[PDB]
Amino acid sequence: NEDICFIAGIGDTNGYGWGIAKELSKRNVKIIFGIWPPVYNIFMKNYKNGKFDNDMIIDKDKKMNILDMLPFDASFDTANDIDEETKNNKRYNMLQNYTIEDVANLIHQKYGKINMLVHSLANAKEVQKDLLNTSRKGYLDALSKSSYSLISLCKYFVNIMKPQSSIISLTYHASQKVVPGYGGGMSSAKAALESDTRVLAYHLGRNYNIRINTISAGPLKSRAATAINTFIDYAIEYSEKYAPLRQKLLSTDIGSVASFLLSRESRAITGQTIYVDNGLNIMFLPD
Amino acid sequence: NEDICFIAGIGDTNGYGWGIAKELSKRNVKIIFGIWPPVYNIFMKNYKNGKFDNDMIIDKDKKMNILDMLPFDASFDTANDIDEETKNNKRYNMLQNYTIEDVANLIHQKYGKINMLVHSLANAKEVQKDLLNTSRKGYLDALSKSSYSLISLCKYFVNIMKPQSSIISLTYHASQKVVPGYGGGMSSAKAALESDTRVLAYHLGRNYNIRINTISAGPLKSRAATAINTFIDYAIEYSEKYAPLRQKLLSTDIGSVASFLLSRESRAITGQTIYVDNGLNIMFLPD
Amino acid sequence: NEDICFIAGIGDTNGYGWGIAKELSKRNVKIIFGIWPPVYNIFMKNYKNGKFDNDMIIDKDKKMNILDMLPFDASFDTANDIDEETKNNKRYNMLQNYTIEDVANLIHQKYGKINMLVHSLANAKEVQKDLLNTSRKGYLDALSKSSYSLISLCKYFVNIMKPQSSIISLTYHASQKVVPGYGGGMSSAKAALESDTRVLAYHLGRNYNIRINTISAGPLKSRAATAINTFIDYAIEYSEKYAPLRQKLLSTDIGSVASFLLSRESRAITGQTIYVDNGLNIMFLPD
Amino acid sequence: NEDICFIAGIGDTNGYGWGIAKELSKRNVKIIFGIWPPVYNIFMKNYKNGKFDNDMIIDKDKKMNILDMLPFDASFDTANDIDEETKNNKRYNMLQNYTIEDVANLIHQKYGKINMLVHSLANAKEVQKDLLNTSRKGYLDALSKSSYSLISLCKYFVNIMKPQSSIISLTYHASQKVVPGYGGGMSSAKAALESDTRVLAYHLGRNYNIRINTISAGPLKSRAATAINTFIDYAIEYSEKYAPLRQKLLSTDIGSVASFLLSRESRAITGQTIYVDNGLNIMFLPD
Ligand SMILES: NC(=O)c1ccc[n+]([C@@H]2O[C@H](COP(=O)([O-])OP(=O)(O)OC[C@H]3O[C@@H](n4cnc5c(N)ncnc54)[C@H](O)[C@@H]3O)[C@@H](O)[C@H]2O)c1
Ligand SMILES: NC(=O)c1ccc[n+]([C@@H]2O[C@H](COP(=O)([O-])OP(=O)(O)OC[C@H]3O[C@@H](n4cnc5c(N)ncnc54)[C@H](O)[C@@H]3O)[C@@H](O)[C@H]2O)c1
Ligand SMILES: NC(=O)c1ccc[n+]([C@@H]2O[C@H](COP(=O)([O-])OP(=O)(O)OC[C@H]3O[C@@H](n4cnc5c(N)ncnc54)[C@H](O)[C@@H]3O)[C@@H](O)[C@H]2O)c1
Ligand SMILES: NC(=O)c1ccc[n+]([C@@H]2O[C@H](COP(=O)([O-])OP(=O)(O)OC[C@H]3O[C@@H](n4cnc5c(N)ncnc54)[C@H](O)[C@@H]3O)[C@@H](O)[C@H]2O)c1
Ligand SMILES: O=Cc1ccc(Oc2ccccc2)c(O)c1
Ligand SMILES: O=Cc1ccc(Oc2ccccc2)c(O)c1
Ligand SMILES: O=Cc1ccc(Oc2ccccc2)c(O)c1
Ligand SMILES: O=Cc1ccc(Oc2ccccc2)c(O)c1
Repeated sequence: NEDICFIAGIGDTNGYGWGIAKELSKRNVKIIFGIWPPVYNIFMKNYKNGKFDNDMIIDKDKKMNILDMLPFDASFDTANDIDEETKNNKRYNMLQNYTIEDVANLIHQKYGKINMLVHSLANAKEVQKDLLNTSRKGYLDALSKSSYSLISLCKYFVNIMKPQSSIISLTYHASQKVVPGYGGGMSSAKAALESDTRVLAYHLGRNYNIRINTISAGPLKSRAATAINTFIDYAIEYSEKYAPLRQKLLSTDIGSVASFLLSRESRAITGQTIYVDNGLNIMFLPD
Repeated sequence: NEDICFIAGIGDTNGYGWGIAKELSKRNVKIIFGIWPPVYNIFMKNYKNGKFDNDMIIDKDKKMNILDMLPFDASFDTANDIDEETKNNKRYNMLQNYTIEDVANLIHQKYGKINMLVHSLANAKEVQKDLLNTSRKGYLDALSKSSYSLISLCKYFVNIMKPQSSIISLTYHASQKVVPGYGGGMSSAKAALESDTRVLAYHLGRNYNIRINTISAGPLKSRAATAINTFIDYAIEYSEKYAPLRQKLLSTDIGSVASFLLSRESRAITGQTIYVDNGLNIMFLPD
Repeated sequence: NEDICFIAGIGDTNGYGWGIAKELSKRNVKIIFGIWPPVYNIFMKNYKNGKFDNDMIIDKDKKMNILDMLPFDASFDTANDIDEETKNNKRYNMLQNYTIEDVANLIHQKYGKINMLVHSLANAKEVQKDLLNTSRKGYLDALSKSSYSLISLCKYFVNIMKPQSSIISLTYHASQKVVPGYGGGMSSAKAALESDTRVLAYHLGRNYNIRINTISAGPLKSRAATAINTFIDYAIEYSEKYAPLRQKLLSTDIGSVASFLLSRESRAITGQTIYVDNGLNIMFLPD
Repeated sequence: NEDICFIAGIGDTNGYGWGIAKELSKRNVKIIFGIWPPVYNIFMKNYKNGKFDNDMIIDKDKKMNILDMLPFDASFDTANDIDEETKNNKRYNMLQNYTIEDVANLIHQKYGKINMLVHSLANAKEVQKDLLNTSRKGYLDALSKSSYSLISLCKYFVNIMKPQSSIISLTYHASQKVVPGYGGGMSSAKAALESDTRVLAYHLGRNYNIRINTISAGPLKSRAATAINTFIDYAIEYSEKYAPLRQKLLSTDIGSVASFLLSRESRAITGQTIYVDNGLNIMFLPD
């Protein structure tokens, strides 16, 4: 009924960004994707070649309602931030207005004010290297894209939101307890994301009456998951064997939580980490 | 269709039990009230004389679908647990089948298996007495009636519940952080309840595919809350000034979260303490 | 000079009570044993016949400074709490002043005020029964003897303790995370104990300038531990393979931390759960 | 007895680095300071002009034993990392071998292997700006100097340590609960430090048998504390009024904890956050 959500960080339909997009369509929210420049063109190709038709079907006679699809790179806050190499690059040269600020500006100009923000991107150049052999550049690159991205997104997008808006992002338990293969300081990144959620909760709550929470999802065989080193195959088999609920976790599991988290229905919740993981986090010794 | 919920711990319309009842009605769920015999007769007259008429009111013209209302005492697991005095006591003499087991059976015989369970009750003889000054009897009292009852409610009610059912209870932050005024061992009962929710999610999740969670509610001006001597006004005045969301917290705010948690929509959440308190728990220092 | 410590919960030399006793001796602290009457006479013979001779041995030639050894039952707060059967029971008939209050007074009359208190005891009638299958009696039993005793030990022992004294107890991670095998409501008692340590730090810190903390010990092969049916071998084999510190965890490892926490050296620590388990709690997935 | 500790991040004697250095001298550990380049020369001047004589006195006839005092900038891992501006700068031109790697190399060459590491530096260019108006550069600068510094320090210094060595760093509660004035992403930085401690604990434990923990200190009117915006004056008055223990927290309070944390006496502790804050963290509602 004139609800519009922006989802940062889709590349295909095997991630949580898709799951979140499915479920929100059930509540008749219009969807706008933010797609990372280097995969935008291919994503666009697949969409037009119908690769995703099936994944867009919902309930009885309802389709997913994609208002727009835009290039978006969470590396850059303004135009002033893009370096000579990136600008010059084959992926980027063909596109424009993909910075955090340019995307707020562009959405707002095309469609007016929105009321739903989702952060659903992570990126860590050295993810495959354990924390101890992670370099300074790789650590900060991880923090920049995976965590600072959240603050920037909030900082530009509050302007174009209505009061009583909601914002989520996705996190992982590795921030609280040691996950051996989750390297490159994605642990570190997730650590800070959760803490920033509490801090943003305070500022966004008192100064605009906008809520923010994060969802701590169990494992899901996504594009990004397979970039780690298998690891994600072990995480899935372990989860389905030792979690208090022995069923397959689905992107739409997280999706529905996000939708309730994004609705008036959770008015009294903010600054929280909510686990959507079939209860895995509560276990100590595997039985 | 056929979503029946048993709510244990209703005494009036000023409580969280009522907020839950209301919000659950909006979803077209059938409700069954479980009412402590010390207040059961006075609840019935009040109701029959339509004194809750204005509080049964939902949305535009819609009323509350209360299926049945049953005397219920969370102290007694089965008919044999009942001591001679209580069976003979003025307010118990006239009443039948009010133990945890008889209530479970009666619900089954009368209505068949259900799919939702709310634990919404607490008791402590020595609530006015700070923990150090609490006698062994008072402690155990508080533990028995506020913490053990949930365990039992589970034991007897899994029998009459469908797989994929959901169970919630209510807790208070004092379990995690020091709150002067919350005595009797209540903080002890709360800690117990929150840890017991984890262990039960393991059992119920693996053994029956049933979910259990708890809601750490913020302050509400209920009958029970004024029994603390007032502590509650202070705690409300405090939440309304320092929380991120500076807005009155309503029984229905908790209600609608209970609705979510109790529905399929929370499929992948189990064993959790969900905070519904406008974010106060995340604060450290005031301003 | 004049550092006297009362240790509640000693039955043999295979326990944490003994590790604490040993390490405290190295600091030249005077020890007073509090021994459950069901094992008091058998402890005395064993001791007198010098069967603990090799376990009383510290460093190069130094022995254990055991000042006195007293029958003690954490079930009874005062002489009036004692039921006729127990007073008449074979193992209690011969013994005097073994309640929490008489023990406090006797210690004071015999030795004056002390400055250190160890709570090192636990009990649960139904430990073999998983939580869901625990009867109301067993639950309350476990809560009474493992959680309430600490509260009381405080109530009666603050009277005979100097300002700047310190009090510790022992807990187990199962309060925070699900550990199958830990039944009887023990996990409930542990959660209770950890929250009760916070509330008591408030009271004791403001009102008497006395410190209280708890140690979440890792697995140890003690008398009590084999009573769980074995659960303990599994848990040791597990800790030794997956913990960060792959090295046997010894009663004295906990002992020396108890020493630290009990000394002035921990002046600014109160209300905390300190983990001493080679770091196992921080793990999520095995390898 | 041939124990050597390295303390990164002293500038004067009002910080925790001094407190840690005092206490470790009581146990006859030789001390080596790491001093940030821009204050090295002045620090050195004061030392020689005797400004610190009084602050170096310990117990009866013992002085603080400062083995060496070296320039150290946690911004730079190797020689290859220092830029043309810094190299050219007035502070830096007069000094040499101040990178994390060069300091390990230099200590090791002069004095052989050490067994004690302390991390005791924080730095946030935008600390005075709340999280939401913190820029990308300021956020990452905070993370680089305050958190990544820990990993690098461990990464170079393991080489020059003995097995069974210990490492600490200092953190603040703001990582767990909202502290309004603690801006520029020092919250974020502290968040990640605590999470990295658990992760390093795992690698350093399994691969070298070296422990690591962090201490969460209450407020102390230090040089750096006064750089924030007062804020530290409020934090101190609040602490001494509402903490369970109403006494002044001293750098030597933290010091003694560090010393026990750094000794064989805590062999079974790793990967932990330990609160040294007079119990402040346990409170919810101020009484
Ligand atoms: N997949 C899991 O198993 C799992 C478990 C817990 C948490 N999470 C979290 O959920 C989020 C989504 O994960 P996913 O599995 O859906 O991965 P995904 O690959 O499906 O989605 C992440 C997307 O973010 C985009 N992206 C990367 N860098 C970017 C940048 N600099 N600017 C803009 N966009 C960028 C990529 O195009 C990628 O498609 C992640 O942040 C992850 O931390 C995932
Ligand atoms: N009031 C708050 O601010 C607050 C904050 C956090 C959590 N909670 C939780 O909410 C729950 C309900 O509290 P409330 O504030 O709505 O007060 P309430 O009076 O509505 O709830 C207590 C109700 O439980 C019933 N009851 C008491 N003992 C019983 C027994 N032995 N058997 C059956 N029923 C019994 C009484 O009829 C009473 O109506 C409590 O469990 C409390 O832990 C309340
Ligand atoms: N064993 C472990 O692996 C482990 C792990 C974490 C915590 N702990 C804690 O350590 C404590 C001691 O356990 P343990 O493993 O040394 O076994 P233990 O047998 O040494 O300790 C129990 C002792 O308490 C005494 N006791 C029992 N009931 C008593 C009562 N009513 N009054 C007075 N004394 C009584 C018994 O004499 C017995 O010796 C327990 O409280 C437990 O919670 C143990
Ligand atoms: N002071 C408090 O109230 C307080 C409370 C909790 C935690 N802490 C933590 O304790 C630590 C010490 O704090 P403090 O109050 O002693 O401050 P301090 O100023 O006494 O010590 C910090 C020192 O680190 C040095 N430093 C800064 N940037 C550096 C760099 N890039 N490379 C090398 N050295 C650098 C500075 O010279 C400074 O003297 C801090 O990390 C802080 O996060 C402090
Ligand atoms: O299930 C575990 C898991 C899988 C993928 C994740 O996202 C990443 C994005 C980029 C690099 C690394 C991970 C993640 O956060 C957790
Ligand atoms: O706002 C705090 C608060 C108020 C009332 C509560 O219910 C109780 C019912 C009986 C005894 C004690 C508490 C409670 O749990 C928390
Ligand atoms: O290693 C785990 C463990 C083993 C023994 C324990 O002591 C108990 C004493 C009596 C009843 C239950 C437990 C305990 O607390 C934890
Ligand atoms: O007591 C609070 C407090 C004071 C100072 C701190 O260190 C800082 C170092 C550099 C910039 C900002 C803070 C800190 O971490 C916490």
